[PDB]
Amino acid sequence: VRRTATEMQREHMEIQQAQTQAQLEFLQRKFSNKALYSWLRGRLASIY
Amino acid sequence: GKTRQKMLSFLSRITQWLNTQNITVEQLMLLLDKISPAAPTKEMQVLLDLLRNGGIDKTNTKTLYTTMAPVITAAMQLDITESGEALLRWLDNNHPA
Amino acid sequence: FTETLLYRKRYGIDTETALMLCNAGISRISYDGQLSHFDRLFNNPPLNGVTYTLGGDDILMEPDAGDPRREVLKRAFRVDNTGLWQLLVITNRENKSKTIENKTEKLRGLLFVRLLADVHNLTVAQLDALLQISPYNSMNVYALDGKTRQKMLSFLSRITQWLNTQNITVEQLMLLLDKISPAAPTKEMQVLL
Amino acid sequence: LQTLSQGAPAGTITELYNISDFHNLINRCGEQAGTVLDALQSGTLTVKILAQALNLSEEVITQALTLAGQKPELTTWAQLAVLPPRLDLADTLHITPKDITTLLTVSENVRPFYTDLSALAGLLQAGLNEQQTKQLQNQSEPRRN
Amino acid sequence: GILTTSEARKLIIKKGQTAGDKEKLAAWCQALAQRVLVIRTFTLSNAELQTLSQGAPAGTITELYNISDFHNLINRCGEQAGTVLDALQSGTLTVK
Amino acid sequence: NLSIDGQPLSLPVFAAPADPAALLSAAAAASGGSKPLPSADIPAMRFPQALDSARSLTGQLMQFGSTLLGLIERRDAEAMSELLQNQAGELMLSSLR
Amino acid sequence: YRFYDLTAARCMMAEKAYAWQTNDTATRYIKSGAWQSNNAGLMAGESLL
Repeated sequence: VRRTATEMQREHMEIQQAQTQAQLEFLQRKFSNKALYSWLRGRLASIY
Repeated sequence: GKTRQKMLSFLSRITQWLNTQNITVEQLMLLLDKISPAAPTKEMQVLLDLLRNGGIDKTNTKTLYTTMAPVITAAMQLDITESGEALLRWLDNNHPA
Repeated sequence: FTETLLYRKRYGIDTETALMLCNAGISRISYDGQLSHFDRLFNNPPLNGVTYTLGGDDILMEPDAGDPRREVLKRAFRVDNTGLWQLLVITNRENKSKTIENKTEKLRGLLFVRLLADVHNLTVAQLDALLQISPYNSMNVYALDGKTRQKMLSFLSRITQWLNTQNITVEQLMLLLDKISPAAPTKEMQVLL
Repeated sequence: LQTLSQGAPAGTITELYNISDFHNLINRCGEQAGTVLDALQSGTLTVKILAQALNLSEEVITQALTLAGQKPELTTWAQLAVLPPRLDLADTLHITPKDITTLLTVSENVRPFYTDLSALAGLLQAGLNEQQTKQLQNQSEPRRN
Repeated sequence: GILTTSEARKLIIKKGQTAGDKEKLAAWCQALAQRVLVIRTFTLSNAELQTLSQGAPAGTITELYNISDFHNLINRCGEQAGTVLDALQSGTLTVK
Repeated sequence: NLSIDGQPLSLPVFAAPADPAALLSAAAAASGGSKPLPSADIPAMRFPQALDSARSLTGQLMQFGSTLLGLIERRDAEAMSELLQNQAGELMLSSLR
Repeated sequence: YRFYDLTAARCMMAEKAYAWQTNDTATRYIKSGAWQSNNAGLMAGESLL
């Protein structure tokens, strides 16, 4: 019983891994990411 | 007997150096690749359109760097505009042919 | 025989279930001194003390009807009142009859259709939806030769393993593949327009 | 709220029962409840779209509609409050909602016929497990002996 | 039977929308929502979408197999998938 | 190679398990060409007034751009706030299980 | 998006008024690249002004 509880702990850990990858993927695909503000920052620094 | 000796010493040194610097062999390959160019990308055409437009980059040196610097440091995702200013200097002082 | 070994190798089944997947009839005859597959399927125990014989002429599958032979079928194929009609739909979608006959081959066909869902870890509504996406829309279990059944089982195993790897269920795939058949637009539609 | 805003009676207990049943049904609808209440505010709520929302079969909701018969004309929310007790009772007994008017007519009869009594007995035994029907045989055979 | 978006623009600017050809536009939006669901059920990016936007067949199972295999390959590409789909949109994708 | 109880005298055939695979998703920079300039025509206002008339609308578009970046940023925060709650619910199911 | 097309033609009217009142049609000031589809046209009015 304790081994089939720790296998469920492993499955819980794998679904936390999948959720962390979904969060990273959301921060990369989104529009207001690092790249948008990077281009806007450099472009406004030039204009300024 | 001698150049094999030196070769094994070279491989041991580079392997221990890559383990201490926490970087793999493939990243070192990308550090040392000869370019052998091809057609530019669409992001390249964005970059060339953005430098081509905007203010004309000044013909005086040390002003060329500080005018070209913010778009280059945007295009490389570097931290500071002065870091991207000195990057053009470091590729200008020395670079492969 | 080699399909029986393969269908036992994957899915980890008993060999008689693999034979029932391999288009074999239900045996009335007791094998190695136990309850036969017909009797352990239907008469273990006999429902209300009624030994389910194959008397004939009277089984009706449409749910709003009263018949005592329907209940041993619902117990035997482990399915509810709508699902038994759904099995009769999956057996032949070109045959639109409501009744069946009480022969031993009709029970074999229904048992085959039930094991198609029970083996692949589907419910029978999921199998009904999953054979509409299939090239096996029009199928007959009583013209089912050895080759197209083989290919059908390979199709169902492939789509089931694909849905387990892609982390998406059967109902989401249904919504991916639904023909529209439109109706009146919503109020959010009128906002959009 | 806006479904209930156009004339839901509230002010006694047997009306809060109906409001709670309606709230239970719309929570079972879930993410697709918006088009259900949009169809109910219009005159276009059918059994097909509501079976699509509840993720139940169309041949189940049209059976629970026959109980307290309003059967094809789902135009008001008060006919939707009838559904969750019928669906819960057809869940806890693994039977269809058509399979329960026989329960209410035989199990409330004072002289039930033997054929209706057996046609309900095998009916309730059909939905059992294999372990459960073995336990039921172990309970039933000493009584008949 | 689903409208071209130019035909949808021609329909959506009319004098009066009839009893007909307004559930046609509703079926168009239902097909749009079905393709949105195709996009979200594989979690495909912008670049994978715009590669598939110029004529990826979807509408039967053996085409969703191909879309899932393409999504698997571009996930294996990973961070460098942008130049892969940029080369594929051009005529310069090589094996190297 | 068994003993008298049928127990194996050999050590069992070991098998070290596979390492868990690192997840990796496609990441692409957004691509987009610039928009060409609209055509020209001489106005009715002289330059000190037409310049002010253009400056008004360019300041208004600055206001629109700031408002639009605020709305994009705020939508993009709310979508993550809803994503975290969907993940917390489907993680709470596993914890209860 | 449809306001950028409004204000860019105003910038062009300003440039044509400048080119008419001082006869300098060779020079140009309102140049391209004000819209950038990577930014969805964000910070166009900054460059125009």
